[PDB]
Amino acid sequence: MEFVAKLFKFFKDLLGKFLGNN
Repeated sequence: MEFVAKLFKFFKDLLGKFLGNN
């Protein structure tokens, strides 16, 4: 499920670009 993991990681990183990574 590496493809699905990469999808979630991409959107988490996008969220972090506006809201931080905490």
